[PDB]
Amino acid sequence: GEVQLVESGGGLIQPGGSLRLSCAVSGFTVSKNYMSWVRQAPGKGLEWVSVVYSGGSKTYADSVKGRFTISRDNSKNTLYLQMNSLRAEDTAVYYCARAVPHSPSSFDIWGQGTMVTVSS
Amino acid sequence: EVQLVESGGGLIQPGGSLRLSCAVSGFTVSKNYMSWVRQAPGKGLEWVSVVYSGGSKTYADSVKGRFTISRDNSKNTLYLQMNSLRAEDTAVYYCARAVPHSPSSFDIWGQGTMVTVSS
Amino acid sequence: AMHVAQPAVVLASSRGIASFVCEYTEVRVTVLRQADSQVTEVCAATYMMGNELTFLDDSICTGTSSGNQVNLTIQGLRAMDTGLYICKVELMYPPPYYLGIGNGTQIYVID
Amino acid sequence: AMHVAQPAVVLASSRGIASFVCEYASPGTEVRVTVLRQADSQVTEVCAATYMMGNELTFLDDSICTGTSSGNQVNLTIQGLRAMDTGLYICKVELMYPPPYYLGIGNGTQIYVID
Repeated sequence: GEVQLVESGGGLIQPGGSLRLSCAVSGFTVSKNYMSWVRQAPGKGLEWVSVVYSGGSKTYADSVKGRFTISRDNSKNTLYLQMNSLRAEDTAVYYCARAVPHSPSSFDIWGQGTMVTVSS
Repeated sequence: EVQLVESGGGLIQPGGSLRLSCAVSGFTVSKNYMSWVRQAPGKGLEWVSVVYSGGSKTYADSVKGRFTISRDNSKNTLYLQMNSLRAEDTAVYYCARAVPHSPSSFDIWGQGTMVTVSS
Repeated sequence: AMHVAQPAVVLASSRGIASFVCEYTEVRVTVLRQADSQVTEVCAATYMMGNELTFLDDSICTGTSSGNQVNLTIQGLRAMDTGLYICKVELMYPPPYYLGIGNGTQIYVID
Repeated sequence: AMHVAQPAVVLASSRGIASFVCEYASPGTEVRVTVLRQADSQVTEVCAATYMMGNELTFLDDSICTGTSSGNQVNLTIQGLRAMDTGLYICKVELMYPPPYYLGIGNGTQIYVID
């Protein structure tokens, strides 16, 4: 079975602005799986921004806590990332994935990503 | 201290042709993998072509027969020949030492260059 | 670390079905097959205790969980699938993170 | 579903050189092998290499890892290791092209560095 993680909703935004990344899923039920938002800032490594687990409990990196909100819509089988109070530190490539920060899995699937450029 | 410098982007008539260039300093382009990725306004990234370390090349279905990825060893540069351009090809085009399968801490992205298709 | 208990021996049925229980919060359970030094993630399931556990692929393994254990079932086994099947349970969230690797259920498949 | 083999335990001394093999079943191909270190919180990407079968390894990493490819295995060498670098080193194997894409995660090699 082919699994598809299609991301959307990024782009360019001025500091303090908001954005809502989406991750359209086919191949597994989102509301019954774990997913994570990961990002890579220019000239930096992979940073795990947010995690949702199969029950609905959520974690956030302390560098985005209070501004970023991870969400999942059971009707659209989509994972969302609401990003508020955006700063130049949030300029990165953003990926969704059926994966978890603790340890990798042979069943880890990653989205194709989306560019977020916070600049003015 | 790896750098990816892009050029060759601008405005072009539909049905026309461009060549994007990715000037690489830091790694050998001939022995690495690289991708051309574009983001049309209001959408996520789209991986339009990949070249793997051994020269093997893939293209997205929306782009097959129209684009050609290539690498020049003597100039350590990555090219994207674009042809028969349509409105849907309007996007910011990035070169990256990355692969569409999974990201990596060693992924390196160019600053991006804008290609506009206006009739 | 954490203790994980699974039976040492299991014989697959005529239909190629084998059952075993892994004895151990958001939890990921992975079944590893150990042939030589090689590891194969045969199947994986994630769940929070009290839910019907969801498999990352539903074509090989089925199961349920009751408090402190996983009741795993593997189908479609042939003689070549005979080997050691390791049960990995991860207590992911809430923290702290625990990694428990079972001793391994030797599954025999005759004919 | 693919398999990945790597030894359970390897020792390195004060010279800080550790060597282990990551073995995988190739049913085909272009390969990426990444070495991950299990840090308490997350995994750390120690190094990454890519190559086509029969070719030498291209290391994205800046000289931390060296190695060679010998059919369906890679012979890796890590250098600069000290006692506090002791830990579980996991190699992720990606068979990228031709499709299908394959992902394998090994059990990890425990590297004990002595003095």
